[PDB]
Amino acid sequence: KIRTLQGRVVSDKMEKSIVVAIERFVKHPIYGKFIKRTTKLHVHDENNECGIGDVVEIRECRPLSKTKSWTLVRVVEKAV
Amino acid sequence: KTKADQEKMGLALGRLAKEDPSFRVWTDEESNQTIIAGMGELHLDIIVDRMKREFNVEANVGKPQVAYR
Amino acid sequence: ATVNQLVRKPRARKVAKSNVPALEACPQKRGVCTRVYTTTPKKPNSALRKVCRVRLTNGFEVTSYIGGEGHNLQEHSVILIRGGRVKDLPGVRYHTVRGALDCSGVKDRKQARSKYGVKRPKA
Amino acid sequence: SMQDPIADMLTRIRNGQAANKAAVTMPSSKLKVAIANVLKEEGFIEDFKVEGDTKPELELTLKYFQGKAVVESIQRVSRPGLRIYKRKDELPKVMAGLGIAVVSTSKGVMTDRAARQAGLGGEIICYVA
Amino acid sequence: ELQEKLIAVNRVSKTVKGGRIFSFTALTVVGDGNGRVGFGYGKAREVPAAIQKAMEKARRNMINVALNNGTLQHPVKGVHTGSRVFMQPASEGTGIIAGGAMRAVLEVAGVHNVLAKAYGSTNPINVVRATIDGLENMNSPEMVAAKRGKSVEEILG
Amino acid sequence: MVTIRLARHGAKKRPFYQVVVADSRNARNGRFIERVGFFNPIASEKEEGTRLDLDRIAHWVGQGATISDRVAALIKEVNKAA
Amino acid sequence: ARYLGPKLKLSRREGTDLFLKSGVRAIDTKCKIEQAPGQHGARKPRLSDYGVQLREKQKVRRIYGVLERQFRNYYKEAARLKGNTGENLLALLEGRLDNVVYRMGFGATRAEARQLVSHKAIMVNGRVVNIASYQVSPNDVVSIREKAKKQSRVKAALELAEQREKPTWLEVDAGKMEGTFKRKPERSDLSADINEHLIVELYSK
RNA sequence: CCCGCAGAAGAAGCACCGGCUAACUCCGUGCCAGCAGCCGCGGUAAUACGGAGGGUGCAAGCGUUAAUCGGAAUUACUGGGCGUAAAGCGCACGCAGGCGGUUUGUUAAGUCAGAUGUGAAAUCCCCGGGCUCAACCUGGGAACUGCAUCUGAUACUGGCAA
RNA sequence: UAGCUAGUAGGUGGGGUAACGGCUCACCUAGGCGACGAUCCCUAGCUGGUCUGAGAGGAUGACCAGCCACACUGGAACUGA
Repeated sequence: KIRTLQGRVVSDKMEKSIVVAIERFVKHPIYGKFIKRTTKLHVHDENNECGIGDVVEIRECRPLSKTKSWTLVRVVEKAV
Repeated sequence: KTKADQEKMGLALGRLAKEDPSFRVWTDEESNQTIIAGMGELHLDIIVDRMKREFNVEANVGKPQVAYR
Repeated sequence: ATVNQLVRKPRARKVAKSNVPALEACPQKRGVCTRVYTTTPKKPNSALRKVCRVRLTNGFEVTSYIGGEGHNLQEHSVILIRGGRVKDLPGVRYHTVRGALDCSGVKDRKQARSKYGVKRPKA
Repeated sequence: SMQDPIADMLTRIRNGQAANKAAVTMPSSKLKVAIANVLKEEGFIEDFKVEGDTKPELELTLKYFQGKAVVESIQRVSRPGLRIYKRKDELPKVMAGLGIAVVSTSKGVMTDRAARQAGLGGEIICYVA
Repeated sequence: ELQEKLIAVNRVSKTVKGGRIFSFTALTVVGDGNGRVGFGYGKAREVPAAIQKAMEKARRNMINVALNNGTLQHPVKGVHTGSRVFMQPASEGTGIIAGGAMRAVLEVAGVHNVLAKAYGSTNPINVVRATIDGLENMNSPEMVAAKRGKSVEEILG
Repeated sequence: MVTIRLARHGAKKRPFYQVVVADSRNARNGRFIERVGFFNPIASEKEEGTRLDLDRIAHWVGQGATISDRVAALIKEVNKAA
Repeated sequence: ARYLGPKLKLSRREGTDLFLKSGVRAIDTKCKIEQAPGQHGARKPRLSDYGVQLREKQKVRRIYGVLERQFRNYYKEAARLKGNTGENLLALLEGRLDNVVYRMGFGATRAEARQLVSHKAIMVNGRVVNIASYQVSPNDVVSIREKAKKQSRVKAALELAEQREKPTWLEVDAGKMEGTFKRKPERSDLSADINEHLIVELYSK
């Protein structure tokens, strides 16, 4: 297939853009305990679709903005 | 003027030791100072001035030392 | 312990300080050597040890010990300084290396002359 | 309040061997009866009963060979604060190939040697030494 | 042939109403070299009499440890009152890599292999206790087969 | 202009070379694309003095490489029939 | 940097003879042996464990005059290879040229032997070699230069060494000095008074 | 690199020697002169001070200082402690966060197995080759324990649903 | 060293760009980063690796090689692949 992430929608107080958060359960280098290492990405999407709290397939693309360089594929798990 | 220039005093006059045949250097057997030969007053008037404006050692000329047994 | 506390605040490396701040990892240092005098060591053993109060190259005025015996030191002498605790003397952390500059060699000492800088006798 | 139920299990056996109890009991679960199954084939218990319908009570019939108990010392490595996973080639040999090691691969839980002979590794759970 | 070996001898005191009287403690370790080792610790007022009294106590206190073929049988711990010796059975380590009071007890024990390291306090009395009780509990492959598994080869590997 | 040249290794008076494919602008012993074979000029009497990777040198020809002087001469010294 | 001193004084510091001054007087007797290394060597010390490791390290050193910097290299080399480091240390040390010169009997003492080797009079395997620390590789041969042959040092070495035990893993021509060296030096084929675990214990730290 | 000429001829020091640590006596000196990495020696019989003699270590170097890791499990991930030795906040409630009883189903994130690409060369390590040896140059291999992608396994941990 | 930022966070359109983009302006939206340590101060070129260590780590980044930055200090552009 192609490189695509899972993420979670965080900051949608703006237009045609979203800051997603993707969780990384990495292993600590020296202490061996798994830490919930967060990662936040300015991700471009199409016209204002979703809200907060929904897992969102997102793939790498052109640098559409200064920071936004990823594209939202689809919205999964709509909730309250 | 100080003892911090004494290493340059032996060096810059040692730099002048290579140049002139009739110009010797001695070190005081009685008072731990440098004795300088020459030709006359004017010959050693300019050599102090040769050492100052080239090698920064403001040399001060005085009468050496007597033995006095 | 309690590993996630070591995640939140890791192991502090216990860095030590070197006992000789003559200069920041340096073997020998050149000094001007003001005020040569004699002091008295502490209680378990008594004498009159010889001490110079030297201002180093990078400022940093400190003291140093004068090894051997019979030094021709004075009010101003460009000398060289190597570190070393002189334990019986409180607050003296350096040794003047004899064999260097204006602090000359020891008057004849045939044994252990690599320290005190005495040359080998001629033969 | 009872974070790790597996650490309770091995300590119940550990104190059971120290206090010389004939049989040590505890509540059952899925993983509980699986770890006791590995010790059953290895011969650290005699057998077990898993009696119960709502609060299933796993009882473990202990084992002795002399005045010294069978289980010399039994540890715990995959505790819930420092979860540890190892690969196939990096499986441990407890007491240098003498004792066993409970390790959970994806095809069930088994010993360290049975897992290494299977070619895959997983979560090293405890050290039965 | 039974390899008596003195370890450490040091003086002590009592301080009675007169002066203080000194005595001499003796630490020796004996072992024939085939898995039967034992230590002794006796004190008197004279050093040849001291190690003599410790030799009788070391001879009557031998311990069978069974030492599989020049090396130890598995890694052991031996902690005893501050002493914290660890031993890793180096397969043909070719030399007894251990310091004072670990080599000496293992030289006459019967091993030529295994390296050792004494953590914690290295007081000669408590560390010799620490190596011996560690060798007291080192189980044999025939021992664990008699109390577990029962198939000697598969329990070996 | 990727070339196939020589890079000098070894000590003083006892040289050694490994013929390497590199970008011609770069230094002699520096950044190279790929080592393909080696050459010894003081190759004392053992048969191994050169083991040239002939097929990639033939492959780099199609990619537009410029085979240097002695590198071409070593191919003429170690022929294409042996 | 060789040894260059009074010779048997090391043997009286080691008690026994390490065959360092064999020569014509093949009896040691004029040595005042084993209890006089100095003005106060007429007594005995308690001789600590560090000392008995060092004195044993000194004996294996002094038979072949190997300096410590050169000696430590062998320990780095022996532990590098396979087998036992106790066995490898002496095995690579037996391959020294003057060691095979002595074992073949071309030299009666190692100082007499190395004087032949350092003055390049030995054509081992087809090439004259003047460096005594040359490893005499297994399954080889060693010849002597004919144009410097038999100047009364070789014949006396031929006489005395044929009275001394006749070594094993090699063959001496004995007519015109054509030494052949065949196999690996075994631990059982040794002087055997030396120990080995005294050395490799000292070199761990 | 080789071949011949003359001749042992032209070439050995530096540190230490109370315990640690291999190696001792005599004389001078008297808490002085000084030694010293640590503990500590010297108050008139000093193996520790300086000078000889003797002896040990290392070697064209040998010590001194500086420097880093080791030893130091005296920052303890592997691998430490907290009643009296340094250290339980005076006690309590509680958000973030850490961890989390039991059962089934589901996902495969973590996890594990296999494959692929790459992990530049050198360096380091092993079996070899060439300078007389060696340092050194050098052949192939191993290694670079990683990382990313792809296809699977579903115990355990996590997410979701009951 | 607790808040920080104001072309600053994103849209639209013109222009710019070898090519992408606040890159650069116009107008709009009122957002973006932050306890997994933002902003600020001090120190430092990074890496393959070197040294030590049983290993894990600790210290370090000279010589050789890859990369980056600077060329008396500071700023700008030309030419040209």
